[PDB]
Amino acid sequence: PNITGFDMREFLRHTKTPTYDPWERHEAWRYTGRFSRFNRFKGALPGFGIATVAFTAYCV
Amino acid sequence: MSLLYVLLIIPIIGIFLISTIDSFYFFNVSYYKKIALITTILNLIVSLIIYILFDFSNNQFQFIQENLDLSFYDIYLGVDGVSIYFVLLTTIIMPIALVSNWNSITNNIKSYLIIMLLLETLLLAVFLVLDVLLFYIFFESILPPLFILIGLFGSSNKVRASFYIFLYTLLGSLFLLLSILTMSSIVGTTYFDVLLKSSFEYTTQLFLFFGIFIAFAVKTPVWGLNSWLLRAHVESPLGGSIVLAAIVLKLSLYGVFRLILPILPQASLNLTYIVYAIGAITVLYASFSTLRTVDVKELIAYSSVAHAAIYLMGVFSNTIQGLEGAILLGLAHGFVSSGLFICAGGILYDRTGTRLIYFFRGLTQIMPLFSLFFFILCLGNAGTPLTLNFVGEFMSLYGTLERLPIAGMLASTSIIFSAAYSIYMYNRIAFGGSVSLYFIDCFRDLTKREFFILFTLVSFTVILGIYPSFVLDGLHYNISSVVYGIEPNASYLT
Amino acid sequence: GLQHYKIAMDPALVRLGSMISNRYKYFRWTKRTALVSFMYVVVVPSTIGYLAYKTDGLWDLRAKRRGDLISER
Amino acid sequence: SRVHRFLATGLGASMWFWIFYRAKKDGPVLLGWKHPW
Amino acid sequence: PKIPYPKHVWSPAGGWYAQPANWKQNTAIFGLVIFGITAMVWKYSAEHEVRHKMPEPDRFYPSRYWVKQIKDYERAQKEK
Amino acid sequence: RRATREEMRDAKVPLAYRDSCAHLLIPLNRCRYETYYLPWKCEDERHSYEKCQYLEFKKRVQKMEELREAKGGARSN
Amino acid sequence: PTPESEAFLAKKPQVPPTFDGVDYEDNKRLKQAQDAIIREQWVQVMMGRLVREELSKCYYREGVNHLEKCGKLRERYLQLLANAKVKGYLFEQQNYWS
Amino acid sequence: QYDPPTGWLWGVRPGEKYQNEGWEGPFFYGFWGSLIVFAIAYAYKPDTSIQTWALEEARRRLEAEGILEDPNPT
Repeated sequence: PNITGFDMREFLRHTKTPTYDPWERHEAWRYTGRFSRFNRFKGALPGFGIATVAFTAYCV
Repeated sequence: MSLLYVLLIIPIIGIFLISTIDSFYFFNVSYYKKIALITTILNLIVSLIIYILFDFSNNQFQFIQENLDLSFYDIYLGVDGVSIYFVLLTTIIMPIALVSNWNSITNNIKSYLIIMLLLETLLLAVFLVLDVLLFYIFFESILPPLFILIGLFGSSNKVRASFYIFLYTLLGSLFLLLSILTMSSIVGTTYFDVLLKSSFEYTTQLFLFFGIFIAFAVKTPVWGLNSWLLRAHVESPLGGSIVLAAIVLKLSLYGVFRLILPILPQASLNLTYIVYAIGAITVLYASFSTLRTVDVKELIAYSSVAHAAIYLMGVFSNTIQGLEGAILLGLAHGFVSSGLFICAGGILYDRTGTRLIYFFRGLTQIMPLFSLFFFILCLGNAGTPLTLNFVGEFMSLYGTLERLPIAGMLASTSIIFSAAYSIYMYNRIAFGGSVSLYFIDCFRDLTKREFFILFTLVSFTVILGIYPSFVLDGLHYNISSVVYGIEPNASYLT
Repeated sequence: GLQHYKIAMDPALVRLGSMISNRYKYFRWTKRTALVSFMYVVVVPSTIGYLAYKTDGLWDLRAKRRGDLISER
Repeated sequence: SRVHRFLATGLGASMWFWIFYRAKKDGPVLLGWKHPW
Repeated sequence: PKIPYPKHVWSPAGGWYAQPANWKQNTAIFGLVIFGITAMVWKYSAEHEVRHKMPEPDRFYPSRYWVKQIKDYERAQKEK
Repeated sequence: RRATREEMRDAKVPLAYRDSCAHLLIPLNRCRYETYYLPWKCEDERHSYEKCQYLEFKKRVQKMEELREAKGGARSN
Repeated sequence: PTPESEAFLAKKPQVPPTFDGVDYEDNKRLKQAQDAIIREQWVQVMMGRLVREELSKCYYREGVNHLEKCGKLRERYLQLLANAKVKGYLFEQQNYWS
Repeated sequence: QYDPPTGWLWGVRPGEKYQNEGWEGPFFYGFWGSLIVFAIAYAYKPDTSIQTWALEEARRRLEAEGILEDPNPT
């Protein structure tokens, strides 16, 4: 079956971030300080931080 | 002297003047066109004066002239509500038809101008005579001038086109003639006043219906009998193609108001399902084919077959709304159809020499004014509101529906299908790319002459579509005389 | 008559148009064709006409209140 | 142009501050605790 | 950039990047024309706007200052 | 007291609300007129009308406690 | 009532709207009978248009309570809608009843 | 930036001007001129429609009923 050695399960098994690739030095810019997991969600709810302080002040 | 005879004799003076100036003074061919143009405008002036003296609520024919010189055949002219708007439309269209062909006719200009002036007198006599034998005499008198006009000034297939129109019209008419003759034998005359108070036997009405309907079905034209129109509307010069689609087609619609509704009441009522079958079949078949037509002229010509079916069904509605909308539709159609033939046969054809839609694309990039008018003209052909086409379409469809629902339903698919081919043709010519790459030579936009005859035509279809009361007002009282029926509590009052 | 603009006349497109123009001369009465001609000239008009005959005068909406019927036949 | 940042935060701050304010008063009613009367 | 286009094509909507040198002077002229007939439309409306209810005197209702079918009512009610 | 139709057709209340409690609907619809329907102005008497909505609703849900058992817990809808 | 103007004197039918006792050989009489039939039908229909106009005025005047305050015109229009219709003179001119 | 409006109306280049063909005088002063003159004259043409005649009678017929309170009580 599949004279060409392509197996979907091993295609799926190779679906991750590779340990070594010939291309990190050009692709690494995407996973950086500007686009870190933290800095990207730093402002996912823009005004939420300020409103919480203001709401607490109104309650008191 | 009657103003109605003034209508008939003015174009004959133009024929006399055009043929005689050469003797009076190498006259420039520009003078004959100025004589021919001035003649048609003087005729429009008399028609506008007749319409301003016209009475919208009189049952007696108006502008008649005493004769007291009874011969075997005499010409009696009269005008009532139904016939006046057909008279005005011939007078409005004829100057535009001449200006449309101002530069395109290059040889035989006397011949071209003399035939058009003769056709104006003959076409106007049809709506003006007061006799059914007189009606036929002028309905069939246009055949020789139309035969010669197509062969002298037509395109490559002109000989076949000129043979098709004469033979179909001659054949269908000979069936109408046999019916008109049978009536004259029974009543002793065909003068309208005498013949209108005749009540034929029903079996006679049936055989009178056929023959008359055979004739009008060939001249409507209905699908399956329409091969002559596609050959003759396309091969005809633009001016004659305008007259054939704006005035000639409307003689059979007006002929129902004189030859079928007032004297064949029972037959029309009983045979309505045949007419509505042919009409609904015509709407469907005439619409699918004009989707596939690749000649731009043949496509505009054959959409007329689709609109002619709609007001043919509205003229058999036995409904005051359907009958009036049928006249409005036939009146509006003669405006939009005239403009579309100018756009295709006059503007595209004169610039490219070809009628194939394959070679045209994206003309909006080069011709902004052409796309402006050609879009309003396609909206009118599609029956969009603020256009008299919509009002005629809408009213004759209500009458068709109220008479036979299922036939009116099938006829009411032209809202979809007429828009289907009017915008498909528009988006292939004006839109659908940058500019056709078969144009190795950039075009010029609309000239002043091209702009004015189009602007006039879209003006009539729009003002009359915003205020259709201009036509509907003088049409109400006289069409009341062509309905057949009574109410259970509004009849035989004492 | 008067000369027109220069058009890149496609030989294939002008022979398609000539074929379409001349197509009527080559039609024949074959097995499929008579079925097509019979279907659209006879059967479809006959069906449409027959249903018009069987529904003529059947319905009227004019001023039907609650308590009347659309049907009159 | 720092003016764009201020409007972004202001709209987000105005939005969220509204939900808490609209939850302080109307919140108990739609939770089945307190009928309006 | 800017799309090249023919300079020989006349459009009523202007063309490709059409801004006249007198745009302001003509915009002023057209704006007066628009205002002029809009006032005419306003005059015609105020005379033929028909109502079946009369607004309360204490209520905000700017229609009261031009429309005739209630302008006369206010002065008619001012008679007792 | 219940509002008779004579002063209740004149009040121009909607048809679907032409019932017993609509005596409190007439004053509620006047605040809406007078206060431009603002949802913070006559919350007081709006609550009163909404309260009488609840009581009549409760009398219309208890009436099947004998009707549902009459049908043996069947589908009354 | 509103007096008839000179417009409603020239076109006022001078003969009852009947085809009874009319000699079709008298062209003027037949036409006058035809005219009178048409004018009567048109008046009944225009009676519908006028009544339709107060029912329109009542509807926007009453609003909620139009279903109980504008019913007088609803029958008046419905009666005219079911009876008035321009049907012509041609059926009566060719058939006689009773 | 914006470009000045350009183009040749009627195809007349800026160097030249439009040349009359012979249809302009008859079309504008004759056909269009007559249609305008006809329009103003139509504004004075007396009303002859069957409605305005029938509205007058129908007004009286409804006046002799509960509808359309007539100006005079006779």
